[PDB]
Formats: sequence, structure tokens, C-alpha cells
Amino acid sequence: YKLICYYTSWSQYREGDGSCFPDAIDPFLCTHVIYSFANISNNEIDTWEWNDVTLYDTLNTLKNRNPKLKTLLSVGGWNFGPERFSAIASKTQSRRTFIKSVPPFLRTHGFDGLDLAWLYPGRRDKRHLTTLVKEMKAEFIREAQAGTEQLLLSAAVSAGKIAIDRGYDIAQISRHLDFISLLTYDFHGAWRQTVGHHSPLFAGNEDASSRFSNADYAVSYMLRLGAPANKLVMGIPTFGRSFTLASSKTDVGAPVSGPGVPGRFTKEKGILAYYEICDFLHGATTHRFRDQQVPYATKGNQWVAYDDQESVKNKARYLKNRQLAGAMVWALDLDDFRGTFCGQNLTFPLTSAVKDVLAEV
Ligand SMILES: *[C@@H]1O[C@H](CO)[C@@H](O[C@@H]2O[C@H](CO)[C@@H](O[C@H]3O[C@H](CO[C@@H]4O[C@H](CO)[C@@H](O)[C@H](O)[C@@H]4O)[C@@H](O)[C@H](O[C@H]4O[C@H](CO)[C@@H](O)[C@H](O)[C@@H]4O)[C@@H]3O)[C@H](O)[C@H]2NC(C)=O)[C@H](O)[C@H]1NC(C)=O
Repeated sequence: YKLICYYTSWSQYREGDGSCFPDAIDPFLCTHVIYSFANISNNEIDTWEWNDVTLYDTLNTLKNRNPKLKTLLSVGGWNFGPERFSAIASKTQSRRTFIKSVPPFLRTHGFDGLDLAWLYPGRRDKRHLTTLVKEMKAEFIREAQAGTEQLLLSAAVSAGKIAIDRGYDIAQISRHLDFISLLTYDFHGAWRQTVGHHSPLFAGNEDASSRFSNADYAVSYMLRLGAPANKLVMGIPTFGRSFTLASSKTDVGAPVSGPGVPGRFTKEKGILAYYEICDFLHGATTHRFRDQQVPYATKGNQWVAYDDQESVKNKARYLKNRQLAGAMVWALDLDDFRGTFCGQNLTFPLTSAVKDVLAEV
């Protein structure tokens, strides 16, 4: 089984213990570590942070301890305008320029592959995305003639039914990608004024209409559209989504007024690292959706939807049972990487729980 783990650049800037550098990463934890995110300049792949080539080097030295570890560099991301990706892929010339710049860059910095985080292709992009994947893979096939191990090509893809139908030709890109990471953790959000979980495993026979916003539906749909289970990797959260309640009600459907108050370390409204949630739990009331198989907690007027060791192990068994290639974790810097916030002296409790199940039969 594969255990794909993302590490984010901007996490080096968090204060105190929140600060996370590549060397905090256990070399034997994951099978693949992906550095997010690279940028695109003058239609060529490029660094993002001022110290990226230093962090690239730090990350890739982990391979000195675990020779089987593979690393990839992810291009795109949220702070990367989808339109920008759009313009690059639409024209044969700018596309070909981008494709040619990738191998040397990866070879120079020591990466084993490229991860595409085009978020998200619209209706007009579908055909170009296919073109980008095909041609990028062909270039990787060509570059390997030089005697070096062929570069890997992966992509992070929406788990939303409508997003999938709109921007992806799953049957086509599946044959060219080494693995597809399903972003099965964006099923709810603070864009809608009600309380709900962003990463439920199952539908839940209650207040419905979605019936598509759960990991089980997403996996099934991808398999039906033509993607081989052996290339699918299910995404597992290491963060939680928070809400500010508009009333004293805490159960399903509870009125929301906006995002939750920022965490001391992550400083972003609407989300909390798992290590911040461990602290948040002291004095909070914990609950669990029986049907969806995921937990949530409340304290004062704060409502948090998150994943714990049990829900994550649960998700891992589910993907083993559907015979998928593995799991993807977003992100290592959001898990209790120091291992000093969550109680049981253990580094990366969430990611380790996934690994244990995967190492199981
Ligand atoms: C990721 O990679 C992207 C893509 O390269 C970077 O984004 C580009 O970065 C530069 C610097 O941040 C920006 O450059 C240029 O801005 C001036 C022109 O911008 C115009 O802005 C007006 C808006 O009022 C708009 O009407 C025009 O359409 C145009 O966009 C330009 O004059 C600036 O300067 C130069 O001027 C002369 C050469 O003409 C030279 O003497 C100077 O030294 C200098 O080179 C500058 O070049 C650009 O606006 C920005 N655009 C995009 C696509 O975002 C990112 O910085 C990268 N991200 C990270 C984190 O690095």
C-alpha cells in the first residue's frame, strides 16, 4: 500500500512549536512525501519560497536514511490561480514550454516526480488537462531513455461529483498517471451557513439532498468512471474545520454564523491543526456521527469537525476493503509532528494510525 504525505512550505513560518521543517519528518513514516507547492514563472516550473532550494535539499536528504522513500514536487495549489493553470494548458506552445522545464528542475533538486494540483479545471479546461497529462507523461517516458529512473506523475483531484463531471476525463488521465489522490475532505465548509462535517466516510440517512458528499460515493464514482482501484489513493485529513455557532444548538443542522476563531498556531479562520484540536478538546464536549463515522466537538460557541485516530483507522480499513492503492494525508505539518500536544507520547499520531492499519493485512 502507498502512504502519500504532503508537507507544506508555509508551515516553517508558524510560531513556536507550530514551526515545521522537513527534518521533523520521520523517514520511515510514509512511502512518498510531496512538497507543496512549486510555482510557474515565464511558463517554467520554479521555486515559491525564498528558501525552497534549501528546504528541497533538507527534504531529499531523508532519502539518505530511507533509500526506498520517494519524493515529489507539487505544482499549483490554492494560492495558485486556476486561471493561470488554464492559460498555460490551453496553448500548445506554453504547455510544451512548461513540460520541457520540469525534468531538469526535478533532477537538479533531487525529486522523483511531479504532482499536479490544478484546483480546479472548469468545463472549458477538461480537454487541455487531458493534453497536459498525456504530454507530460510522454516527456517523462522520453527523459528516462537517458538511463535514470523514470519520473513519477500524479495529480490531486476533486472528490466532488459535479467538479469531477465538469473538469476531468477520468478514464483518460487515469491511464497516464501513476496515482490519483482523491481530495475526500472538502465535502462541507463555511461557505454554507449550517454546521456539517467536511470528511464523512458514509452518507448518513439523515437531512440529505447531497447523497454525493461523502468518501464512499466519491470512491465508487471514480471506479465507475474508469479509474483503476490500483491507481486511486484516498485523501485523509489531519486538520479540522471550525464554525462559530449562531445559537446554542449543537446538533445536525445547527445555525452557523461564520468560520471558527483562528488557532494560536495556524492563524487561519475556519481550520485547526490536529495538534490545536488536541488542546481544544480539553473542556469541550465530544460527539460522533454514527452513520458518517466521524467526530465533532463543541466548546462555548465553537463547533469543530475533525478526524481522530479511530475515524482515520476506519477510513484506512475502508480503502483496504475496496482494494485501493493507498492513502494520502494532508498534511504532515498539521498532525502532532512533535508529539507533545495530543497526550500519548507518539509523533504523528494520525498518520501513524493510518500506517498501522495499512501495514496490517
Ligand atoms: C509565481 O510566478 C509568477 C509569474 O511570474 C509571479 O507573478 C509575477 O511576478 C512579478 C513580480 O511579483 C510581477 O511583475 C511585473 O509587474 C509589472 C507589470 O505588472 C503589470 O501590472 C499592471 C497592473 O497595474 C497590469 O496592467 C499589467 O498587465 C502587468 O501585469 C512590471 O513592470 C513589473 O516589473 C519590471 O519592470 C521592468 C521590466 O519591464 C524591470 O526594470 C523591473 O525590474 C521589473 O522586471 C514586474 O515585472 C507580476 O505582476 C506577477 N504576475 C502574476 C502572474 O501574478 C509570482 O511572483 C510568483 N509567486 C511567487 C510566490 O514568487
